[PDB]
Amino acid sequence: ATYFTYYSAXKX
Amino acid sequence: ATYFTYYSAXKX
Repeated sequence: ATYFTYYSAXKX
Repeated sequence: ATYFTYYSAXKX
């Protein structure tokens, strides 16, 4: 499984 | 600017 959070200006 | 964390089994 792959999970992530991100911020680029806003998480599977 | 882009920042993230990730897990797929271990953050720019």
